[PDB]
Amino acid sequence: MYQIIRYEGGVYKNNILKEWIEDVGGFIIQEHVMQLDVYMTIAIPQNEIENFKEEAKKYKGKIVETPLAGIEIAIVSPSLSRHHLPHIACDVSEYVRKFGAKPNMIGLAHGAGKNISEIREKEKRLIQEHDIAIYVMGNFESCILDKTHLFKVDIPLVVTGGPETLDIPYTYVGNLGRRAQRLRKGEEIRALRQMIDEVTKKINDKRMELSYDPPIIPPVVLKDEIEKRIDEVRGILAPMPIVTQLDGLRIKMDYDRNHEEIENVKIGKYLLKDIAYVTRSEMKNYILIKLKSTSE
Amino acid sequence: RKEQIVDCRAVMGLGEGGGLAQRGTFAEGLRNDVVVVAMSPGRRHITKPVCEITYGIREAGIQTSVLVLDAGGGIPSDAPQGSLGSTFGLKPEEAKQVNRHKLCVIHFGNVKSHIIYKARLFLKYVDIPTIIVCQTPVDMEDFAAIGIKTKNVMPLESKTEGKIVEIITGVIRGESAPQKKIDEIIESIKKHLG
Amino acid sequence: MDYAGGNIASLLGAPSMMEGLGYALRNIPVNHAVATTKKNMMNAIAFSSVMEQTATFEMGDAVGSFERQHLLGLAYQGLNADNLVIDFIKANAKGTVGSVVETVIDRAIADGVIVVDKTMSSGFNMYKPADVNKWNAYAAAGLVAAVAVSCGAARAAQNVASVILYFNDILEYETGLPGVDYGRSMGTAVGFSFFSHSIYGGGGPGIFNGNHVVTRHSKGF
Amino acid sequence: IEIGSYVRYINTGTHGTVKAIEPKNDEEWVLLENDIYYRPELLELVE
Amino acid sequence: AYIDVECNDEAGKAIYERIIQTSLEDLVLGKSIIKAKMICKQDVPYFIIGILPKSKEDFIDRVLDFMNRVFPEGMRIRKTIRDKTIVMVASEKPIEEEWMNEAVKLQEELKIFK
Amino acid sequence: AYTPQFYPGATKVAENRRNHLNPNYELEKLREIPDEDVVKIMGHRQPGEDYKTVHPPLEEMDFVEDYARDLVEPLNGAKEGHRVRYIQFADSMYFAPAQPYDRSRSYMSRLRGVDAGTLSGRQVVECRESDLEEFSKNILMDTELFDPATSGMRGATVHGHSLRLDENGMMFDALQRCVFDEKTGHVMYVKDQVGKPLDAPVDVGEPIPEAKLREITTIYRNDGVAMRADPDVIEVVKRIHRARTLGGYIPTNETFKGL
Amino acid sequence: AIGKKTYQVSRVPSLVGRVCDGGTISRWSAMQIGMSFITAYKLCAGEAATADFSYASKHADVIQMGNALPGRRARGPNEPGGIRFGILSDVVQTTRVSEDPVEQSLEVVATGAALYDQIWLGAYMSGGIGFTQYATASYTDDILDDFSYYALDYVEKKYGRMGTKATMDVVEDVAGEVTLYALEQYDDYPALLEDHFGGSQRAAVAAAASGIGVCMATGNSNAGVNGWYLSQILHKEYHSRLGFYGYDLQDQCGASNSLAIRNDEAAPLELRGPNYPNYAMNVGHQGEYAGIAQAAHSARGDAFALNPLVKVAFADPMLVFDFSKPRKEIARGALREFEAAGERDVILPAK
Amino acid sequence: LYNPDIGVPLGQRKLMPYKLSNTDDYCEGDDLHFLNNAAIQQLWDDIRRTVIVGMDTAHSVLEKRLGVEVTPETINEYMHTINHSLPGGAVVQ
Amino acid sequence: EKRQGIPLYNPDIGVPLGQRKLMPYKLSNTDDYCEGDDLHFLNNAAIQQLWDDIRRTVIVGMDTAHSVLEKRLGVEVTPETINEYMHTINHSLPGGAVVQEHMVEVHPSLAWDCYARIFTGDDELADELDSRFLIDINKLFPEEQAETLKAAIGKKTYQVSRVPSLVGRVCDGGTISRWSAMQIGMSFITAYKLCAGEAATADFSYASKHADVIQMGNALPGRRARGPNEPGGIRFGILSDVVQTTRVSED
Amino acid sequence: DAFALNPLVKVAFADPMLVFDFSKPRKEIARGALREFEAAGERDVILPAK
Ligand code: F43
Ligand code: F43
Ligand SMILES: C[C@H](OP(=O)(O)O)[C@H](NC(=O)/C=C\CCCCSSCCS(=O)(=O)O)C(=O)O
Repeated sequence: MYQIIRYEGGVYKNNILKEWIEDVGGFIIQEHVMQLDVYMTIAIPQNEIENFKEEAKKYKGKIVETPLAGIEIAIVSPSLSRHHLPHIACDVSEYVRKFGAKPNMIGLAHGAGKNISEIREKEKRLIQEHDIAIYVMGNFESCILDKTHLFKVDIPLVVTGGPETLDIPYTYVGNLGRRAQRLRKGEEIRALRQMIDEVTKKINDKRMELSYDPPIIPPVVLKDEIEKRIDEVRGILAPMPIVTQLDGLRIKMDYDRNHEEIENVKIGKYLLKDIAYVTRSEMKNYILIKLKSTSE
Repeated sequence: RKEQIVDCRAVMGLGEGGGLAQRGTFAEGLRNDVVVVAMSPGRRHITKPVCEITYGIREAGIQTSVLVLDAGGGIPSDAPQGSLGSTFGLKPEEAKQVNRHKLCVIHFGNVKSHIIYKARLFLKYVDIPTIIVCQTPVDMEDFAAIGIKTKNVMPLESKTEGKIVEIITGVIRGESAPQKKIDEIIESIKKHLG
Repeated sequence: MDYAGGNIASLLGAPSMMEGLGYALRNIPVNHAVATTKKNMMNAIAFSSVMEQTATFEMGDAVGSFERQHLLGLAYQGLNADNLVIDFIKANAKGTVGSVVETVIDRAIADGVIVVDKTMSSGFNMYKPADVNKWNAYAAAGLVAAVAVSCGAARAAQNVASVILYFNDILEYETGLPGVDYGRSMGTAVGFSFFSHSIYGGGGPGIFNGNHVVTRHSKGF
Repeated sequence: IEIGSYVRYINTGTHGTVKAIEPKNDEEWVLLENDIYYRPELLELVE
Repeated sequence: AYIDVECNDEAGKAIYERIIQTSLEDLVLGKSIIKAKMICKQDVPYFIIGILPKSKEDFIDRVLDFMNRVFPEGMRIRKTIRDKTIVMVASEKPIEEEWMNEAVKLQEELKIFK
Repeated sequence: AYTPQFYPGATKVAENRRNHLNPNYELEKLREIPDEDVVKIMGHRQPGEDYKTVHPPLEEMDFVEDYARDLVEPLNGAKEGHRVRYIQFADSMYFAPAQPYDRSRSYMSRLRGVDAGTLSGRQVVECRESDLEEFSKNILMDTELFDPATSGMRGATVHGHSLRLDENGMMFDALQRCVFDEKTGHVMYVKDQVGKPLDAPVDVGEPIPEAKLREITTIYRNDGVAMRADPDVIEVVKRIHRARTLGGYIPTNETFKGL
Repeated sequence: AIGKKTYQVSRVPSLVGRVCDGGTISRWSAMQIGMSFITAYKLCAGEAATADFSYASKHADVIQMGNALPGRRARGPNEPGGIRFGILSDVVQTTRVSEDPVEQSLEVVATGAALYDQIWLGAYMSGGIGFTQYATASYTDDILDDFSYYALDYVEKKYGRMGTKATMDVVEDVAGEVTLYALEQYDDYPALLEDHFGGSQRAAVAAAASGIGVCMATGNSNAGVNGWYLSQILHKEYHSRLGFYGYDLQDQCGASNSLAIRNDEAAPLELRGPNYPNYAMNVGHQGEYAGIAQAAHSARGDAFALNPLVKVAFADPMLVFDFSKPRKEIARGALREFEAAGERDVILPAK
Repeated sequence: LYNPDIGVPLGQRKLMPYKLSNTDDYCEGDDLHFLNNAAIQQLWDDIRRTVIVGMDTAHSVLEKRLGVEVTPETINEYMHTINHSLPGGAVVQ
Repeated sequence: EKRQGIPLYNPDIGVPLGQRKLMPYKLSNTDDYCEGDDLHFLNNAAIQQLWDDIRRTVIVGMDTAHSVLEKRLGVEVTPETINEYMHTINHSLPGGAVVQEHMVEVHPSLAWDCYARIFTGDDELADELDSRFLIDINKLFPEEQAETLKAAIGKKTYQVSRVPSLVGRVCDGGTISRWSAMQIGMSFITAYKLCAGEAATADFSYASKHADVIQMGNALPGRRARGPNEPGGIRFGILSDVVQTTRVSED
Repeated sequence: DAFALNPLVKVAFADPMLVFDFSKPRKEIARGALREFEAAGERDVILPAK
């Protein structure tokens, strides 16, 4: 019911539009002001889509439909060296960001090589803490075929590689290998769009699976309630202080100093600890929230 | 050899065929050791002189954060006879994000008189030791002439709470940094970090 | 091919160093004309106008249907025909450039030079010239008088470009009538503006001469 | 190096006279005419 | 600079050709090098890059930086031979003598390139 | 005599342009900035100290006898002999009350001995310092020709005339000479027109509301008043263009019969 | 147009024009033509007929891209100040590969901008930064493309491509309508206004569209520049701003000089160039003047504008720069994938 | 609350890449400068180095002053010669 | 590869070359030999750079500019201000734009040969100036030659602008004076914070870039039509002063 | 004599920062003949390497 889109307008009279969003029950997930234009990721009710479009065209704003602005993606580069980091991996990450998703760069400790490659259990569980994982692999068929054990997680998976067609038992998008240039050619943009299409399809299937048995509370309004109650959320220096996952949240505080405050949050008439799995995150000792469904 | 995880930014880059970073954005490298400060998301600063230093630090085994300044171009307003062209400045949130790191690497430009006041304003709010990476040879004494703390040339009246720990010269904006400059940066970071 | 480091000089430059063919007589700068006339206003105006219009005769510009307009321009701008320049200056001793424009329009209406063309819906009765060349001469005399009034108020010679430019602009959008030299005076005023008011500029208004690419566009106006 | 001596900076060549020596943080520092501390290893004695 | 890649992977050939071109452009090395030939053996992981320079130690450092840029991540055990033609073999395993013989073969075939 | 019309048109924009051009129209004042505050924002001289001179007074200097030159009364700053200073303004395209060519035309129609210059994002008037300060306070700053949000007294770095307004409705400033004080709702100049900081910030007043800005602006806009709603101005522009063309072709009465 | 005549196109190396100036080229071609004539026909190595060959190849039968500019301009031939607008229109080869007249005019606009504003005004008579954003405003986004396509649509809806004879009324109607549309689009879209932040850029784009529309209505180049000048003075009353002070010199004297018959003022726009006295100072006019000159003949579907020999010579596939698609070539050069001539790497040590 | 050390961001649009009209290529503004663009330099180079000479008076001089007949075989031989001589090859001397 | 079959160089046609011995060429007072083709100016980069360095040189005096700054503009001119101006012009001359990141600039490695230098016959100004961009007459010339040159120059200050070579490659020789004048004016209005919209700035522009400009060559008229800084305009004495053998030799 | 026609030209071309040093013109023409002269004006950073 809460469609999440991106608004690109100006800072002039933007506070009035924010007041309109607050009046109609919308929530501003992300705000960023560059110089005079503001990018606003807003979740509004589905019955106010046309009213918000009329409001945005009143202020000469732009509505961008972002299909991935409710999830977080782990991008698993083999390392953070010059071979994979400064191009392709940021191109994949920024293309993922262009459709609203919040990415995380996962640089494996021993992800390089053909037969000396290995994946740690800590890195594995950090990958499973996300909603979907994208692997940025190389440009040789035998190298990736002898590297299947890296893609061993019970998470939706999209593998990007140099060869056009690969015979791995996973979803594969070709023509995206190891490069040293910014992805700007037509084939590269087409392959990036293909990878976006596959991750969109997997996210839609997982959304339908979650919609078979809905949770007690949606993650967006749970994030809104946490920002309303917890007053230390405005002091977080992280990029996204609360990351809206597909069926939960990732609050970027210390787990040891804040889990008793997070669990004892009354939403509606329920306590959070009885309705969510507040657990320690592998990412910088953060707080990870996993929502229960209405069955329990 | 250990895992390296970066908290990526939440904002998309500059259009389709442009830069990947965005102005006024911070990307946390989890464990906070070295932060690399870029003046702008433009081609003069992003991926040609900054992400190269970033991958050199990440290849050395040190976790790296990249912060793009919201207003990194120009000279500060406390420059003599005011500012011109554009006003350089630092946000309190940007200073707080820098101050949680063990060391800072900042990339400056060409004119000697611009770099000294830019570093003075930057170190008025940053209290960790920083390394200045520029192109023209600036001596590590002209910063002390305007009251900047410095490892070798201290001022009598220090107007900054942060110390310039190394000056590295020969890195041009918008150009590929050679391996020798990266090696000098890595050696300085290793000698002044642990 | 010039006399650069020598000690021999003439009022005219080398004929191979002209902006265009027949441009030899537009080589005397403003300062030479002012110093020759011993800083006298009307005599310097007469000198500059005589040289400029004789040059337009030399260029072949004042040939056929343009000869009457150039003769009228010379007579009314440089030689004070019918005391127009002195009358406008006397009428605008305390005035501004807009008051000079008003007095010029009043004089041209009273002399029958311009008549009402038509009245629009929002008032603003349009004006058309009953004598086109005489209207150009009246506007040129008023241009000289406006420059004299503004630069005698300021007692500074830096105002010439703005006075010519906005005299022509105010006159055009006040009457619907063409300015002096049908916009060439305004274009040359824009040239004077960018030549004497910027780091892209060079020198002051005293070195203005018609044999320069900046100032060649107006044919002696 | 003492007060009244003539010293120069090797990196740039700034001429000045020594004002005082003020140790701090168990380290030697030299104060010059321009009220700027210097390091003795970066200073040399000229005549 | 003449660039060719010897590999049995159709996409990998073009991608590594673009990689070599980008690494030559980034270090401004495209005019100081006559030929750049890379042999890609990926079934047994070992890669050979041969450089034929035009006609100091800074140039050799730039060429070594170029090899570091082009060579893949896991191929960390490297050994180079320089007799006015710079050829380096990179592998994740210790370098075998057959790979060095192929390196000398590439060096000799690059020596007579004209 | 001749009753001077000033500008064609029936719209509010043409009426505002006529009002600006009219020297007998009293511009409505909207703020009180003191003379020393205007001097401080101008940044040319310290308030309270004497004006610097470029030449002796006109009585002291001896000139040649010129009947035509002596007919014109000089300015007071020219009589005493003062340096020629400037005041520069930037005007936003988003309904600023004054616009650069309108500013130049009104200055040259209303003020004596001024030097007006018009750029796309800049407008400067030069005069003797005392007279320049007088009409800067009386006309340029306190009246409806100035809005502290959509206009600004700025030299040096000028940019933002074509950019969108900020969150407070002010024009973009790269040097930030004037800031918004939300506690009083007023715009305060923290720097002078060239960029050095002021020791005491000076209140230039509060931003004009947008509804008044629609009525008092002199620019044509699609979201405001367009020239398609003012066909009289377009007809006058086309007549001026045709008259220029016919005069440049052959300047005779018979060729102007097709006007 | 050519007739039963034979012509030779001599393309000297780019290194020659880089070490030396533009006046070197005709002399280089002349000596090599004379040398090849005396050794291919087994003539004497120096006689009176050799002087006849030299005189022919130096003047009698030579065709220069640009005239020499002696005196104040102090420049030699084959300099961008001597290239007329019709010559540069014939240099661009979009006419023979496309039937869209707006596209043919706009590629000439892009080529004229990149030549006149970026090189001849950017460095030849200025320095440093030059005029990049002044010239790229005419060929970066489709703002000028949208304006010119609106001009073509408005002309074809009420006049046709050659449905009217060049009179004053059609110039006023077309130029005023296109100027009003372009300024309304600037008002309606803040992205368009922030892209063309300088007023000179906006004025040049709107006036270029108006002149192109008048040319697509009448087929007359001088009516096209007349529409350009009307658009400039209507922009000045719309926005109460035109450009930097110094921009509108030629725009003020333009209407008078567009259809003039006086010696210093009259010239057809195909025969006009950067050495035209009004046009010899200011950025934002010349490249769009070349496009208006092209659009005069694109409405007629002409094979060439001023010189057929230049069109055939620049239709050569062996040229390094592809003149059929100048904007695509500029894009290729901006992305470091254009192979340029005139380099000297075989005579230089390895760095 | 007014802090003069915050700074003013400037040129957000000018950091975004420039499209090219009727193409699909996005480029930086710094790469559109004529000094940084090899294609604009080659565009001026190709115009500068082009000279068109009519070879009809030369054929008349060959035919009626020297008595040398001009055939397409001789024209082909001349073209072969001038494609060697125009770059700077030696034909006599 | 490139020409797709079009013949370029055909040694078989034309003169049969090499009928006599093609001798090598020594170079006088040097112990090295080369072929005659290496001495061709198109094949010799040193001759091309010899002309490039002369073409890209403009000498401008800064004494009327300093006098206008001190008196008419009311701005003090100190050696520190001259050092600041020299830093500004050294950044701005190749392609630079001072504190304007939005401005399009030339790639710095594309103009590595560009320098802005200063020299003066005033000795105390010379030792008070930075030696980074100073042409020191005393240490580059013998004592009698330095005294003679300081006496001939006087107590005046001059700046040498070395426009980058690529500017002379793309454009002509008359480009150099306009490039140097434009960058000198921009650096003067940037380093000294002056208004660029008043008539005093026009007078200062004349004093700074049109008052004491020394060009390498003059423009040529007629059928030899060329701009300044072309080798036909270089006088024999100017070229004699270009060569510096009196500095290092007494023969 | 220290100079011939212009003292300012003599001092200006004594600059050590010139790529072509005019102290020994015969020696550098030898260096350009042996392909060991590093000239300026090369567009190597804006051109493809292939
Ligand atoms: C910064 C200056 C100072 C000056 O003397 N000229 C400048 C700067 C100068 C320098 C910039 C380099 C530098 O270091 O200064 C150069 C390159 C001069 C030249 N050689 O052509 C230039 N401008 Ni200007 N200049 C431009 C422009 C503009 C627009 C900017 C409009 C706005 O409101 O932002 C306005 C003119 C106008 O008002 O119409 C403008 C003004 C100004 N321009 C005023 C403004 C401040 C002043 O009052 O002193 N430029 C533009 O409109 C775009 C093209 C651009 C030119 C370079 C390019 O084409 O790439 C550049 C052209
Ligand atoms: C065809 C000409 C007519 C003309 O205008 N130039 C020629 C040829 C021309 C061509 C040579 C083309 C080629 O390589 O085949 C060029 C290079 C001019 C040019 N840019 O095309 C040239 N001579 Ni000439 N030319 C030269 C010379 C000379 C001396 C040769 C002396 C002798 O042994 O007889 C004689 C003059 C004489 O009458 O004495 C001479 C003549 C001639 N020279 C006579 C007849 C040649 C013949 O052998 O049939 N050159 C020389 O004296 C040396 C320098 C040499 C120049 C090239 C260089 O510097 O390397 C060359 C310069
Ligand atoms: C190039 C032209 O000469 P030409 O057209 O005959 O070659 C040359 N023009 C100039 O020198 C003059 C002014 C050019 C500067 C305009 C740059 S526009 S950016 C700032 C302009 S402004 O803000 O002050 O209005 C001349 O010498 O007349």
